[PDB]
Amino acid sequence: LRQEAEQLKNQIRDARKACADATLSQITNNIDPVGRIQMRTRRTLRGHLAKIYAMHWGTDSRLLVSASQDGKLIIWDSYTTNKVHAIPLRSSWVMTCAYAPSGNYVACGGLDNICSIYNLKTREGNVRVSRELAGHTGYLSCCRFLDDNQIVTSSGDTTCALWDIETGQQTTTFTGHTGDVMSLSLAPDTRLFVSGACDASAKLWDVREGMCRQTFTGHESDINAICFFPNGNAFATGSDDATCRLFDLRADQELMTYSHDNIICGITSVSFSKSGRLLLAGYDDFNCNVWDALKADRAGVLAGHDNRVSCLGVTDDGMAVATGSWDSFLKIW
Amino acid sequence: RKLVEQLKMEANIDRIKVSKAAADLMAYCEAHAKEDPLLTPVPASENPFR
Amino acid sequence: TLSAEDKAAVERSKMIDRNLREDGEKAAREVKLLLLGAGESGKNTIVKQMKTGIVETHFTFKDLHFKMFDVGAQRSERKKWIHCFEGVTAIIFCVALSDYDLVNRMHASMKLFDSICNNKWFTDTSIILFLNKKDLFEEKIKKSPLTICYPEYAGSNTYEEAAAYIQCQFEDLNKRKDTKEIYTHFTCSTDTKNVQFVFDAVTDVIIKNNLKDCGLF
Amino acid sequence: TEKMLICMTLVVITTLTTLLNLAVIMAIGTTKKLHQPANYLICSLAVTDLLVAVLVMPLSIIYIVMDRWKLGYFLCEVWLSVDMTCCTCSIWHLCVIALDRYWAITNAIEYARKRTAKRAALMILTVWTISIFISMPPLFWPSQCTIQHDHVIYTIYSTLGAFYIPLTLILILYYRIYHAAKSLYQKRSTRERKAARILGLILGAFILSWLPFFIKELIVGLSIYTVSSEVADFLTWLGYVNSLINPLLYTSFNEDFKLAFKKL
Ligand SMILES: CC(C)CCC[C@@H](C)[C@H]1CC[C@H]2[C@@H]3CC=C4C[C@@H](O)CC[C@]4(C)[C@H]3CC[C@]12C
Ligand SMILES: CC(C)CCC[C@@H](C)[C@H]1CC[C@H]2[C@@H]3CC=C4C[C@@H](O)CC[C@]4(C)[C@H]3CC[C@]12C
Ligand SMILES: CC(C)CCC[C@@H](C)[C@H]1CC[C@H]2[C@@H]3CC=C4C[C@@H](O)CC[C@]4(C)[C@H]3CC[C@]12C
Ligand SMILES: CC(C)CCC[C@@H](C)[C@H]1CC[C@H]2[C@@H]3CC=C4C[C@@H](O)CC[C@]4(C)[C@H]3CC[C@]12C
Ligand SMILES: CC(C)CCC[C@@H](C)[C@H]1CC[C@H]2[C@@H]3CC=C4C[C@@H](O)CC[C@]4(C)[C@H]3CC[C@]12C
Ligand SMILES: CN1CCN2c3ccccc3Cc3ccccc3[C@H]2C1
Repeated sequence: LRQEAEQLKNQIRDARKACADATLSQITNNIDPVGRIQMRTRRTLRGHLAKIYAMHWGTDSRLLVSASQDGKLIIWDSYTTNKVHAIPLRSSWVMTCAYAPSGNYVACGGLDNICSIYNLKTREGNVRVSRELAGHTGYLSCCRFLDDNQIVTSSGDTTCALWDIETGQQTTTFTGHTGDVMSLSLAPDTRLFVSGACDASAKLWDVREGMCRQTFTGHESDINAICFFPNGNAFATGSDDATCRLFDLRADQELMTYSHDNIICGITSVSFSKSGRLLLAGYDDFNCNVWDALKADRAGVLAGHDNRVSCLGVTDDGMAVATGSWDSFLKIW
Repeated sequence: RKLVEQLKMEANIDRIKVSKAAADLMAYCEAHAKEDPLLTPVPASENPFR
Repeated sequence: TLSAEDKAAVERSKMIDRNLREDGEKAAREVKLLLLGAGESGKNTIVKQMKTGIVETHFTFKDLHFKMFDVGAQRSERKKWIHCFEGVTAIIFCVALSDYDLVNRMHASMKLFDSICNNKWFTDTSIILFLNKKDLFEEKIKKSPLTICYPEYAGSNTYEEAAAYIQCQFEDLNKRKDTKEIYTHFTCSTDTKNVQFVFDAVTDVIIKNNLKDCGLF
Repeated sequence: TEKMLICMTLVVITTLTTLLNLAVIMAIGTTKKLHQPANYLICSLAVTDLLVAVLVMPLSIIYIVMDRWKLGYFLCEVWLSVDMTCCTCSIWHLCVIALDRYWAITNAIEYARKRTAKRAALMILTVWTISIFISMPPLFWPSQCTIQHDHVIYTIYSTLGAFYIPLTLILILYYRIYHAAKSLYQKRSTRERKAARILGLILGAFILSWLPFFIKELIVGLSIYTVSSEVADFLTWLGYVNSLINPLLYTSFNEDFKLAFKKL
């Protein structure tokens, strides 16, 4: 009944407190800090005429995809700034995009409730809408790929989905979130994935079998971004309460909080470095902050965006960090 | 309804010490710090971005 | 320097840049209207008159291309996608007059209007207000007085004075009177002058923006 | 005593003018939001002001300070011709900005299609064409550089073409903009006050800076009266300081320009 839920929640909190023998900050106290981190805008990708809401790097760490209110995705070659592709969108309201791990496909989604998949390597050359995935009843916040055949998707329906592009229909529906899911993060082995929602909670789900493995709370506002640690055993969540947090899958509770008195603005994007030592959180104070993931000390500041830093990404090889903002420019550091 | 069984399944998971998890996190970070271009600035000769 | 493949890549990038510039120039002349209302405000009738998820209605009037975005099917949180419409030319709000005594979508409409026109994204965005179903209101007021929704109302139970009071209260819900203006119109069950009023409000907003570029506003 | 103060005030004026023009040019070029045809016209006006501040004012200062003028009987003609061209091109930019604003507020719907970079480039090209056509005629015909009012027919042609015609055009095009703004205001106090004050600041500056010089030119060129060198120099530099005033009028009243200045 409704009375036993509180008792079991108290039991879980007591178990978590018992497991909290020490703290991450007090263990990484003696390790040498990285110090000031300096980054310069190596590239400035121009060509968008409206606010940019999402991006995704390619597996080869060279090509990337960017989505803006222009109603057109752009596949950029980050090394030489050349626009490889410009895919017009049927619906101009897009707030998520994803670049397939094999590079063949590119997905996007927004207020049309559809994560449309375009085929980039078609025979005729010109990109075409390979699949239109419908079935969500809310604005589409993030749909990330798994392979050329499967995809996971998060919408404002407070539910996530696992679509088979070839068939075109959901194969698993993840329910349990109270608010709108606004973030996804696939595990490096692609076995589990975490989703942060507007109910100030991030749920770790199992892809293959479906049920919610774990739930992590601690935020005081809506969660706008989330990302696994490169090890795959931890993840960082950015919320509207101006604080990032690092939760651990095995420890089943948060380990460190990244916040400051100067920052009072929500986080729009969170990403990790290749080694996981740096945590790059894009703030809607028109900039980004690089935190020491083991110290919570602000190791650097990335400034140069006139408007809110909507999307942030770190390459697979960790060579560069690309930030896309509402001033319609991408910047590669 | 389904919430009680879902939360029971959540509560019946295995647990680990926070110290061990933090130690593993530090071990991974210090093992892969050498392969992190962002942490240690790579020379511009090997940097594909100029 | 650049090889044949590199030169072809640069040529493709330049052609794509040309296409993007042409598309942006084409789309910068379009007037963006964000249609909002209550559950039974009557926005569907208005859309039918002039012409899944968000519904885009494209129409043309006097060489102006209007795109109207209806987000009535979005039952999610409003603050998580409202900023997407930060750059819309105008917000077409619809209020059903006849729903003033129905148990209380009139109060819900007032609250949602207050939340919309005072939103931080729409500080400088004008609202075109429509008071739909006034023909049914004129006959509903006779049997049911307006005092049910607004106890403070004073005067005769005349549809003209009641409509004036409702309008005045909607412009009283505004707190940015020095920046934005609310254009109020009654549908009157015809489309010609309805689209004419929308066009007039849009032209007024455009002239205001042109005067503000020079600082004269 | 007087000479040092005069030199200091002239040099600070001619350096403030060039810094202001450079600031306007850099603000327009750097900011991606400020890439509009009207901002292109303002940038052209700024570069014309820069030209008249770095090619005309320095030569005027050495004439004023070092009593006489010693740079040859050839470079005097070049300086006078470039001075005509620059100080007429500034006025004609002030006129075409008025044309652009009149078309933008009056025919707002139609002029949006026509507001292309090609239109602004054509406007600036015809401004420079007019400026050249009011500077070249006197070429087909020391120790001092005295203006030669030798041919009366050119005196009326130069003074009407450069100032009085743009004067009437600016007056008409801003009176019409004032009525256009009034029609908007009346159909729905402080807004009318601001609209009157900004137009007054734009018009009265252009009057008080240039009109005395051209009225004395009209007097002298018709052999009516005679004016001393000091008064002529004072009115000449009163005309020059419009190069200083113009960026203040045409950038400080725009929100985008103020934001770009704050960013810089
Ligand atoms: C000092 C030397 C270099 C002379 C400077 C004067 C001329 C050449 C300068 C002054 C203002 C400049 C313009 C300022 C802004 C822009 C818009 C930009 O999108 C392309 C370049 C362009 C169009 C510049 C071209 C060069 C320009 C016209
Ligand atoms: C004769 C010279 C010295 C006059 C002063 C420079 C003129 C030619 C320059 C200054 C600012 C310039 C314009 C600024 C911006 C643009 C928009 C761009 O998309 C095409 C070029 C264009 C239209 C420029 C070329 C012409 C322009 C008006
Ligand atoms: C191409 C331009 C920018 C070069 C510099 C121009 C200006 C700053 C220079 C050129 C010649 C200079 C003048 C040369 C000689 C004198 C006489 C001296 O008793 C006082 C200073 C004064 C009056 C100088 C003032 C500054 C001056 C006017
Ligand atoms: C060299 C001198 C003497 C003459 C130069 C030509 C003058 C008279 C011409 C050149 C361009 C002309 C303008 C071109 C377009 C317009 C717009 C419209 O409102 C009609 C008048 C007006 C404003 C014209 C007025 C006269 C004008 C300014
Ligand atoms: C700075 C503003 C007013 C623009 C005018 C600048 C020049 C032309 C002005 C500024 C200072 C002025 C001088 C100030 C004082 C005197 C002394 C007086 O017995 C004769 C005129 C004379 C010598 C003035 C001549 C004109 C002058 C040199
Ligand atoms: C102050 N300086 C600029 C203003 N002026 C103008 C401008 C337009 C038409 C005629 C004249 C009068 C003249 C005649 C001979 C040389 C130089 C001019 C210049 C002198």
